[PDB]
Amino acid sequence: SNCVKEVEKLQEKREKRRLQQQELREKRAQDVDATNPNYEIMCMIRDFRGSLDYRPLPIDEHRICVCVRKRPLNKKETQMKDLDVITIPSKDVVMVHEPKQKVDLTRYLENQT
Amino acid sequence: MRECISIHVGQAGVQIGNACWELYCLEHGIQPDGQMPSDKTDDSFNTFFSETGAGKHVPRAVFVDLEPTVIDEVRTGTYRQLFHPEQLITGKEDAANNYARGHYTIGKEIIDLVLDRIRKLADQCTGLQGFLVFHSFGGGTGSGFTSLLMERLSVDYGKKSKLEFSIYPAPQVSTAVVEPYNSILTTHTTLEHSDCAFMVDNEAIYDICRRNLDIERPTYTNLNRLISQIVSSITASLRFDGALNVDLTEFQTNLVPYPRIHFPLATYAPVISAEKAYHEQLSVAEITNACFEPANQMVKCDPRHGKYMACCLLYRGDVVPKDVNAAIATIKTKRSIQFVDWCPTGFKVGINYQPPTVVPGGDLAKVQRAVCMLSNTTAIAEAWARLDHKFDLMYAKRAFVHWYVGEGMEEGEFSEAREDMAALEKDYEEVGVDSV
Amino acid sequence: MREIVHIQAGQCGNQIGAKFWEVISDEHGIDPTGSYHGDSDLQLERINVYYNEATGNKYVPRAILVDLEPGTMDSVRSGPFGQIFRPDNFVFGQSGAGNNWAKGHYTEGAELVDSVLDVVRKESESCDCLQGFQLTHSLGGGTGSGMGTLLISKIREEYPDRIMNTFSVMPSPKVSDTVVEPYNATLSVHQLVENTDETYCIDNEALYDICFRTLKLTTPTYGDLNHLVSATMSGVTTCLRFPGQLNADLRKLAVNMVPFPRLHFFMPGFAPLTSRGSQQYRALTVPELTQQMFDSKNMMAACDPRHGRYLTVAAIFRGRMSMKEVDEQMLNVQNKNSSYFVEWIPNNVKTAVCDIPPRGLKMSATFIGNSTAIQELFKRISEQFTAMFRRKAFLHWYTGEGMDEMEFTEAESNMNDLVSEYQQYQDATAD
Ligand SMILES: Nc1nc2c(ncn2[C@@H]2O[C@H](COP(=O)(O)OP(=O)(O)OP(=O)(O)O)[C@@H](O)[C@H]2O)c(=O)[nH]1
Ligand SMILES: Nc1nc2c(ncn2[C@@H]2O[C@H](COP(=O)(O)OP(=O)(O)O)[C@@H](O)[C@H]2O)c(=O)[nH]1
Ligand SMILES: [Mg+2]
Ligand SMILES: [Mg+2]
Repeated sequence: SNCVKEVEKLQEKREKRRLQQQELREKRAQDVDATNPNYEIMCMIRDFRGSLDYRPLPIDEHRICVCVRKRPLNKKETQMKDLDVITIPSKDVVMVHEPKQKVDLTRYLENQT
Repeated sequence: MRECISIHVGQAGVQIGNACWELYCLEHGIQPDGQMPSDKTDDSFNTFFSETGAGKHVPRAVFVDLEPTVIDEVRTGTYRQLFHPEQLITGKEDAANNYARGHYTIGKEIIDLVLDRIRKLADQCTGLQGFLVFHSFGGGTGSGFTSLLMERLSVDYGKKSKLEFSIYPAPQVSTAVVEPYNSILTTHTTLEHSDCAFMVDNEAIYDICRRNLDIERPTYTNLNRLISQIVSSITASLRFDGALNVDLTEFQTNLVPYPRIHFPLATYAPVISAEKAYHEQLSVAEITNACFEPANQMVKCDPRHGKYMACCLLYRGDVVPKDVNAAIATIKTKRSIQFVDWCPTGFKVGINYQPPTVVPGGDLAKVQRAVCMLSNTTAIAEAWARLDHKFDLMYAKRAFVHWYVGEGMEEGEFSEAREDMAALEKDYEEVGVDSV
Repeated sequence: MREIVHIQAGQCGNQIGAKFWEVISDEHGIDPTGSYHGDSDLQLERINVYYNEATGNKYVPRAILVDLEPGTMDSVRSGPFGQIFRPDNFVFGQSGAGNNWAKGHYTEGAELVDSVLDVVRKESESCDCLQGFQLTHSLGGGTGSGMGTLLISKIREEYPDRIMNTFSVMPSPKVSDTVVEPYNATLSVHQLVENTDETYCIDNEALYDICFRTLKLTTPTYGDLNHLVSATMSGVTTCLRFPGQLNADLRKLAVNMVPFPRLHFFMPGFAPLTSRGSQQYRALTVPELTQQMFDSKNMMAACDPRHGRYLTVAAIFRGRMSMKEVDEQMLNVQNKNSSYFVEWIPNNVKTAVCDIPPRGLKMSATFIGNSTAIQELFKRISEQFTAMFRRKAFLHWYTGEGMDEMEFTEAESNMNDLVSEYQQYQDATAD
């Protein structure tokens, strides 16, 4: 029925909360599609890909009709689970998701547009 | 044991390899026929050498050059008997200072026996640590076939270590104009594989043999002998075992703070003419002072305007731990030596007790105690920017690219390798930032 | 309650373990072959605690020697008492460790731990009533720390009705084999908090102090420190090794010395501070003993108790002396510095006396202390660590061995939390 402990209880309860905020990733970093060495990179792209694309296209005068085509992945790149790193949201924008890595191994995305 | 395996590629790597195993036989005491007086046909040197049947102690090295003129000297020289002949592998047409002929056209057809033979060496061992690769950053053979060879060694031997011994090209003895291209290429492809790359500025070796040995136009011989002595200092902590020396793999760990930052500037202590005689031996303090003068340095750079990330001192000869500690005290604060705010400013010292055996008639004045410092400093990035300039004029006009593309490679591989280089430079920058 | 199964792991852990077995084997009266030759029965009243009883009037250390280096066991066998160890209890690998925790706890170590467990189970089946397990290791290395913490986990999960006891040693910037000692130490502590019931914290830096300053040994070699470790360990285990109501077994001693689940980190104290092979021109008194063994100069952890309040203290006086003088002097030390003791634990300072003194010493004073000052150790590490963990330096040498970046933050956080816990219980009152 004392104090001091109370400030230690406030600790002990939070440490468990932190544990669940780790035991969440693990069994939730499983589930269905949840693998291949690019798993971090894939989860990155997925947390990208959607959740986006509010703005659309007002261009310029060229000397050449320059256009680009994206082909979809085939059986070879899928069996050995390669990743899709190109997206096009509007008939005017080619997006690349250049998977970079800082010096310190922190994976980040260079989003060339 | 805890075995190692040496590999020597290209003119430079093979000749410097011959100087290296020359010195190895001298220090450890073996005659060109491969016989040793003291051994019983499991010791500190049985990692670099294997025992045969008749006590014919034989190296654990594979030599390769695409044009057999440089290896034939091995089979004509004093050590023709020393080697198992099957590991002196040669080609026919030299890569002709062309990286792409190493990495693609010429090397493809020979790599498989190169690795069946390296295999034939690896099955001799009971617990192999890693491979020591000796090559030049310049010539086509040593750049191309080493880039590919490592790309293969990472497949067949993933768990094992891979230490580079690299030869930055000097304009004075440069045998090609396209040396920057080859260098940038083999660094780009070799980076993600190699664990620790000791770099040798040929310009620096030339300046050393200009000052301290007073040779006006030093031959490739002199340079190979000097570089060999330094390499013997580095490997000595692997080839001997006192209670005062630790594995080079023990403090390899402390030299490489980031996967891409694995280039330790080396520094070698007493370098004096055997001709210019009359000489007083230097104390531990004096050679430890010399380990910080850009003269006695290995790569052409300036660590005084750069930060440190580690420091190693491999002493060999007569050295008491207290002498080292005192010299380290005299050096610590008295100089403008700076560490990054994320690193303990500690030194680890490998005291090896065997003296430095120099060469018969080798213009290295023999000495009693020496030190070789491995400092992982950020000023080493200088040596990269000296490349990317000589590069970014030529590649600005795509001059000379047509050869490399004309032997298999695309263009975009150049813009990619170069972009990756600039990335590396900006990483040697990001090391320098602090916090608050 | 009876047998204690002992383990030693790593280069440091195996060295200091060897020296400890030398010490108590000499006290109880055991020779390098294993025969008993003593001249006292009190030596063999409780001899089974640390010794298997073998045929032929022999005595075998119920111990288990673990490493991943080859050569350490070689230094053991050809060592003095290397003949006595039951050779099946040697278990060691060939890879090494490289002062790498992750290597010790997940990879090269995990390919030997089941083979350790089978020898542990072979010694625990020939037991009658097993008390617990005593462990010694380094925290700055790779073998003892990583593979050690692994062993602690699997053994405390295989028999959770027994005691888990560790003698861990610290990273010292004044010794320093590497520069990832903070990482190794940090993770190993993260394990030791939830895993062990008792942890006797030997601080390598503190020992460098006691060698260079009190003993004036200007270039402290490793054996020099291992003498102080050996003496400390011989002293603290006196309660277990000789007839004594106080702290008869591991469970009792732990219940008397541990009032909170996490906080089980003990500052040991030895007196007098003795070099190797040195004369005692004027062996200490009783007041001098009691005065030194609580003084900061005699502490095994590099901490000041003049900064932290003891929660419990187990004092042990070795050598025949006046018991009344002992009780009086202890009362003195307690209520002269009562503003340095917690009062909400009454009679918390227990004291047991032994009669056979340590080797050579006429009288000694061995002190165990559950102090809230021990945080001065953690806060060193938790700073040493943070300085490097901020820009994630040297991480590839562990993540490259297959770990998770969050496993470090769980550790740093758990440690900062243990320190906040210690200060919290330090500011305690009688309201
Ligand atoms: N230190 C040293 N450097 C050398 C030596 N030989 C060549 N180099 C350097 O290597 C660069 C040229 O590459 P080489 O090694 O000669 O060519 P290679 O490896 O035989 O490849 P190919 O010539 O195509 O057969 C020059 O810039 C030299 O500075 C040597 O014996 N010692
Ligand atoms: N007291 C003592 N400490 C040591 C000794 N050897 C190493 N250490 C310390 O323990 C750490 C090295 O651990 P070590 O056992 O050598 O590595 P491991 O073989 O992977 O367990 C360093 O922080 C050293 O300061 C020793 O002989 N005695
Ligand atoms: Mg050639
Ligand atoms: Mg070890």
